[PDB]
Amino acid sequence: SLFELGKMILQETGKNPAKSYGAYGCNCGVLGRGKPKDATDRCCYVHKCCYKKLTGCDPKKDRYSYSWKDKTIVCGENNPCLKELCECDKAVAICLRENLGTYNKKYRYHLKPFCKKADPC
Amino acid sequence: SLFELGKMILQETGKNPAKSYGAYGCNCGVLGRGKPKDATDRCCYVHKCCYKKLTGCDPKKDRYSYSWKDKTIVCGENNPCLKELCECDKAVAICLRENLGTYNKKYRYHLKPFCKKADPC
Ligand SMILES: *CC(=O)c1ccc(Br)cc1
Ligand SMILES: *CC(=O)c1ccc(Br)cc1
Repeated sequence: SLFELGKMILQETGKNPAKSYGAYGCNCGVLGRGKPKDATDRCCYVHKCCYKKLTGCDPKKDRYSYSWKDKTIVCGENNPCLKELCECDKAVAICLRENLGTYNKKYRYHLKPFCKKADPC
Repeated sequence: SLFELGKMILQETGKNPAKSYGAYGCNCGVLGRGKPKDATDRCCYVHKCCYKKLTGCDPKKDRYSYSWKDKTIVCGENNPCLKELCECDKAVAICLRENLGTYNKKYRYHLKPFCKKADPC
């Protein structure tokens, strides 16, 4: 769920997830995708594409188990959808961390209506 | 959709919707409801309760027509769900404006996991 995702983002990036990523660029936050503004945004694009594989679980609402081991996100439960979900979330958290170097506050509450239409995943 | 909702919030409050309300308190923003932190939050609680009446339209994704007339949000189309949706959104925008006086930045990215469970609507 968004709870695990936010926690993962906090764990990897050390940033308040909602503040830093709740509305960033064309892909981080609500609704769907848009042409990415930058690498951080592209993380979120990839992450929304990743969500497309999920069957039977709701990426926003459904909790799943993961733990922090050796300062790594370690997805737990074998429930195929929840595990895929967990891995999507882990990946975006890692990706956002990796791209902190180009994080741009100007995209924080980027006007999503002006985003260019996303390519198919 | 969130586009119309955000626009309404901007029109009424003059605030960047994502920044001011995208994650505020226990009810403004993602997921569901929680015991409101304050009046602004309660607007959002009421607004998520309002969404519960919607059948056949997606409150996040579905566009609808409204206009700004006499500095009032005026919901257009007769499609029953979309009109209800529009009115829910109009109401929360008005409500958020009305409660700007107690808007508290401390709730902006309130830790939603610690929210108390919402009462039934
Ligand atoms: C999936 C992803 O990276 C994302 C980021 C922010 C919000 Br909000 C929702 C989803
Ligand atoms: C419904 C409502 O007031 C609300 C506010 C912020 C976000 Br984000 C979603 C919905």
